[PDB]
Formats: sequence, C-alpha cells, structure tokens
Amino acid sequence: DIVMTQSPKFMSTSVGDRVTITCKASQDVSTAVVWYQQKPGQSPKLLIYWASTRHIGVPDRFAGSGSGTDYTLTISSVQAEDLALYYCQQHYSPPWTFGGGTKLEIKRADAAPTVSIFPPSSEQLTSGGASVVCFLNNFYPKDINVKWKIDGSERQNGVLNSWTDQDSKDSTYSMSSTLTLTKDEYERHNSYTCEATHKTSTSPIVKSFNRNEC
Amino acid sequence: QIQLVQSGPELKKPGETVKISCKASGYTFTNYGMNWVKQAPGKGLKWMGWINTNTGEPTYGEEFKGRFAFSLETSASTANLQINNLKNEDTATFFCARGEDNFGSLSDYWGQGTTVTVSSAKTTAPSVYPLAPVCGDTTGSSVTLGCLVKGYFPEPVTLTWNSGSLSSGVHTFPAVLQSDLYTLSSSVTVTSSTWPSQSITCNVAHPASSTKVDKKIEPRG
Repeated sequence: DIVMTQSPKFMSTSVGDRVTITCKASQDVSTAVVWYQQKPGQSPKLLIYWASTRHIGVPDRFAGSGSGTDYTLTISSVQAEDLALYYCQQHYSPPWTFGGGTKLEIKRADAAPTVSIFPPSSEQLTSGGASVVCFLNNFYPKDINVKWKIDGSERQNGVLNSWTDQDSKDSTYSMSSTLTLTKDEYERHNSYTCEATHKTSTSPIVKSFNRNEC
Repeated sequence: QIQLVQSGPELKKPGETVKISCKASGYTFTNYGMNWVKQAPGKGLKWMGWINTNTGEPTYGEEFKGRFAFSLETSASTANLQINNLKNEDTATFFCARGEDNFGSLSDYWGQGTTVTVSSAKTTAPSVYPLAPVCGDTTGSSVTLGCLVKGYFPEPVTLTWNSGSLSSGVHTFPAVLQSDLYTLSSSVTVTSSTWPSQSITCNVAHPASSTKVDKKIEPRG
C-alpha cells in the first residue's frame, strides 16, 4: 500500500501570504496525487488531481506541484476562509491512501480575551446542582489558561473546558469553562473567581462574583 | 450539480446493525461508482471500498471485509453501507463520495456524512438553563447572555438564539462528554440597547428525544 505522509500537522500564516504543504509517499506515484480541503463541519472537496489540475471552480490561487514521491499544495493570498485541514491522496494504485491532514491556522494579530463569569441558575439550584460558567471569548492566540479559585483556593476538579475552533471570519478563538458543584457545596462558599492567564497581558484577567442587584 | 444526501446520525449499541444511505442527486447513477470513506476523530480519511453502481461489484479495503456491506437500491439511485455486529470501535462519521473513474481513485463530490455512535448509554434529554449576568461592564456597550444545555445524550443538539434571527454575536461551543452525557454552552453578546428591551431567547431542539425548549433569559439582575 502506498503511504501518504504529511508533516507538519499544523501550519500557520497570515492573511494575504503563501503557505505550502508537504505530502510525500512511499514510492514513485507518478504525479497522481489528489488534494482535498475539508473545512470544519463540511464534506471534503476536490481541489486538485494529478498534483496540478485544479478542479471546477477552485481558484487560480491554489497551485499544484510535485513529482516522484514528493508533493506540495501551495495556497497564495491566504484568505480568512482558508482555515481547514488539507489532505493528500495517492491515486496511482489501489488502495488509495490518504495523508493524515494538515491544519492551516491563520496567524492573526494579538487580541485579549473578553471574559464573563455566570451564576448558577436558580432553576438548577432547585435541582440541587450549581454550575458557575465563565466564557473567555474572542482571544488570540489559542493559548489561554483558566483557573477557578473558590474562596481564594484553586478549585481544580469539576471544571470542563470547551473550545471553539478558529473563526472563519475574524480568526479569533473562544473557550468555555463550566465548573459544576452541588447546591450545598455552592451555598457553603461565597467568592468565585475565574482567572485567565493569556499572552495579551501580564496581570491575570479575573472575572469574579457573588450576587447582588444591578 | 451532483447533490448526495446521507441519512441522519444513529446511536446503536454494540452488537447491532445500522443502515446508512446515500441518495444520489445530480448525475446518472449507473455510470459513476460510489466510494465510502470513514473518518474517525483520529487518523483522518480512510477508504472502505467502492461500488460499481452498474453491476453491483463491491470492493472492500482490508480493514472492512466481512462486517461491512455496500449495497444499492438502484431504483432510488441510493447506495447504502451496513455495519453488522457493531463494535464501539466503529464509533465514527462515514461518507459516500462519488468515484470520478472506474474504482474511485478520485472522489469528486462527497455526501454530508452520517455519524454513528455505538454506545450503551441511555438517551437522556437535556436540562436547559438560562445563564444571565449578575452585573458588570462586559467589555463596553454590550451584554452577554448564555445558555447551558446539560444532561443530553446523544449529540446532536440544535441551539438557536431567537429563532435564528439572532446571529451576530453567538459562540456556540462544542459539546463535551462527561462520562455518560454531554454538556453545552452558547454565548451571545447583544448591545446594551437590545436587552432587556428586546426579548433574547435560548431555543433548544434535542432531535434525539423530541425535546425542544425555548428558555427566555429573564433579566434577573
């Protein structure tokens, strides 16, 4: 079986640049390399076959190149909509073996996280459960660090982080950190602090609470 | 152009068998054979084999021989995958692509997928909660509201802020599995002028167990 090898596994450039992505294989596959692009939550699509023939409707800006074992998709004018995984695939002999994909992140400019802490809903409080949600929203780069400190103490169990993938439109990232508890756990404490370590500052972003009217 | 649609995403517990369909719009079924690709959240894309939509000749990639069966309902221009004696290892999303050529070296056009979840878990409909703020300067001239969807199985879950019409500002997060069920969040930052002036709402359809909530985010502030 032929073995399509890809490395790197993540790649990034800014808007308007060029990027190049390496696909190689076991033996000489005689230019018969296909390129797909699969954008997050979408079918793959055919970019390119015979390492250079653009498929109907893929723009001039995606160029095919290669020979022997060695192939490279080059994108130019990296648009915001080009973050996706790129996949190569042999089509010289069965079975058609695919590379393992490569993520294209678009390197953006820095952006500080917009953070928001949230109280347990009286509705879930009648259920006997308490979750304090914090959103850390629209940051750049992908590197956030999110601790909770219930009553000044690093609570490091009960939390679940979820992350958005890179935005198509503005190239940021967002994240959610829900920290569940039980009612008599919640009701025994009173400061609740979500903290955030991120490159766009030194002084840790902090969203902290307890109830009162507004 | 060619418009292949695939069946909805099933939950079948170990041992069972699932029918997965591809229905061919666009081309003349018979002169272009169906390709089936598996995508685990792992490797990436895997070819399972082709089906000669003319004679019905099937070809299977080694890892696929025997528990899998490509078939067609010709008439309907439909192609079907069948996984029998289902393993939790088969937990993944499958595709029918259309083979450009004889055997399906290139795959011009892919259906939207069908996600199978092999699992013993119970379908537990969600509890939807409106996450609204205690107070504070949320960045500037803006207020975020939120919504948590804890308790459902299996994914999907369709969330919509005010009937779809509220779009700009949403960040719906991925679901995450804590042991037996999923938990979800979505945020929507509105302008200070829009709330509690206008009526923001967390509309939730859990297709899987007929649940559909619309919690309102009452001011509670």
